[PDB]
Amino acid sequence: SSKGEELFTGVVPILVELDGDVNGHKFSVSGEGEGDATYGKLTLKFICTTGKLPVPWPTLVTTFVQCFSRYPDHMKRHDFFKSAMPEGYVQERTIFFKDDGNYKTRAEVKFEGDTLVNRIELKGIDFKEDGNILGHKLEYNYNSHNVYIMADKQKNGIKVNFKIRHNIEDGSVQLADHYQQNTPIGDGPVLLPDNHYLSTQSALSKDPNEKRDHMVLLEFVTAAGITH
Amino acid sequence: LLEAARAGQDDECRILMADVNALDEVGWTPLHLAAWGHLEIVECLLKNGADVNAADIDGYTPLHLAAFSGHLEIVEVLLKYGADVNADDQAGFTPLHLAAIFGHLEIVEVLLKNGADVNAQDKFGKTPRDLAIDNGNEDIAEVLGKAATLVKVKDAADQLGARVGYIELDLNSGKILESFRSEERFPMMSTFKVLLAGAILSRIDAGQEQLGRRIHYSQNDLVEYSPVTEKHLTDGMTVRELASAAITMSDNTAANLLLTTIGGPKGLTAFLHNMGDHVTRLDRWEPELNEAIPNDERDTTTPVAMATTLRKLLTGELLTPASRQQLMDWMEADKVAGPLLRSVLPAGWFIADKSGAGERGSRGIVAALGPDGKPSRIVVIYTTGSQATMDELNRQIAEIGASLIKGW
Repeated sequence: SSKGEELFTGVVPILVELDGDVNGHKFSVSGEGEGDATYGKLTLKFICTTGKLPVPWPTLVTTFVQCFSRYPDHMKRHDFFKSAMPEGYVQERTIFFKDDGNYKTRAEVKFEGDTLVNRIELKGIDFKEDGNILGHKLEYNYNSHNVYIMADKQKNGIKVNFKIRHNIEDGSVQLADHYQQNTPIGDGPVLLPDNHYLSTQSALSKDPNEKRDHMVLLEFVTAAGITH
Repeated sequence: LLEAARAGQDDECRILMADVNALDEVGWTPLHLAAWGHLEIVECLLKNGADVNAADIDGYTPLHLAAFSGHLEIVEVLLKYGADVNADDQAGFTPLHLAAIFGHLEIVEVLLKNGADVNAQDKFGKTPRDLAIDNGNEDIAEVLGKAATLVKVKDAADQLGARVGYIELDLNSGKILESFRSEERFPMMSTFKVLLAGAILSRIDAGQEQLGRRIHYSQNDLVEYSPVTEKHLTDGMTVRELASAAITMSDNTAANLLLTTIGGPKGLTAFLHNMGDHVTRLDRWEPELNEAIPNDERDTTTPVAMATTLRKLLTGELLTPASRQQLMDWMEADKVAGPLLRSVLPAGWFIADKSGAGERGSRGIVAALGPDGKPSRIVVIYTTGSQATMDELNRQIAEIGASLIKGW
């Protein structure tokens, strides 16, 4: 339904670059891999290029490309993410960790040549030094979530809301409340959707050849919630 | 059965019936999946005993999801099958909060009709109207404001054990913004004095009366509650001074003297009939007009008649511009309505009003009011029949006022 969607019919290389500062701890991450929107599938590896990551890897998953979600054929007219390509979109979030601090992120997601690139700046403040984040109390795993999408006509974009649930090593759950806005970078027309949702799931692993601090991610996302 | 509602299979629903409330990783039952626009599947599941109030991992019931996605008919069938109209998610949002956030007016109205709590607060104290305002949904905010005011009007009648009549009218356009018992008769009490002053001003405009004409009267004319006229027995009072006293101090002798000038209660009624108000009637003089006898049509109006007539006097062509400003100026200077709408009126607001009190718990007020120093609506409130004290009647009228101001 959009010209941008034609860019996603096959496997697309991905690069991710993040610069972060959480409670004054500065860090950087580089990721690379590929996405196949036909299956809603991402395969990525991330490396902390500054030493040990000062927050748990799972807390950064959502920050590290919803253009790779699988939109069923009957929903193609509701895929804002692909319609904004190749010029791309700005993705801004605030993530509130319950009883703890927050992340504020700004990213640009766009094609640079044949590669889909997500470049992020992240600032985190007000974290507790022995909370679940700076105390590294989160399990190395990831749950399935519902992601809720609504058009924001006045901004020519979308608003997105959801809650991430991070398992804690003691059997509790750390909630991370996500407030998100996406706006096109380009001037061409984009698809503004009716209200709908994405269903996500993610699997975290390690590369046995890798001694640096890192995360391997396999993720599947499918859009739903609109009929015919 | 979870896949049979996605991707819907309504015939499979009846075939598979199996755990009607089978769950997945996000706590979705088949009903949660079907709530996104599969009306026939929703119906099949509900018939077969699906848990209409099942909450997902975030606290969303199927009604919450139908409110978000905007499906009016699914909202309706969920409610028909006993969905909890006020179920709150983990943020404290009811379905009405969600409909107000997302701008779904038709769904707001169905939820209100089915008992949604207009005053429900989320985890941060915010009502659906608060969120409608935050999201720029002005039409929903207005609907929710009126609904909250009707909740208060009905609460007042419950507390007082008496009927309460109410109307809010747009001063410029005449549109009825909200109302309750608006075609029922209530005793006007001293609120009739605004109509008397209008008749006097009409006579002045026509050259049939002079603001400066002095009227002499005697001790025999003095009736109870005549705080200005009792002090001017020797020198008399001009028509202007009498009208001022009647409106701003509710002076009963002043009103009676002015009534005589127009042919008494029958003359005031003729003035009203001639300007098109065939409902409001005055029959008796002060103080007998306050008796409030049950089933007595004398000395009564209806909320809509009084509000419509007062609008025509204040903004219509009935009076000259100078005279309609004079009526408003006198009502603005009312001195004896403190405990009513004035008691809850915020800084900077304008009010021009006239109150009344009578026997058998009768109490009322007529007002033109608005923010930022200018009137923009007419409010009329009447009650009669209560055994409550004067303080209780005042407080209930004030609380109705606070609600209509909050929801403005």
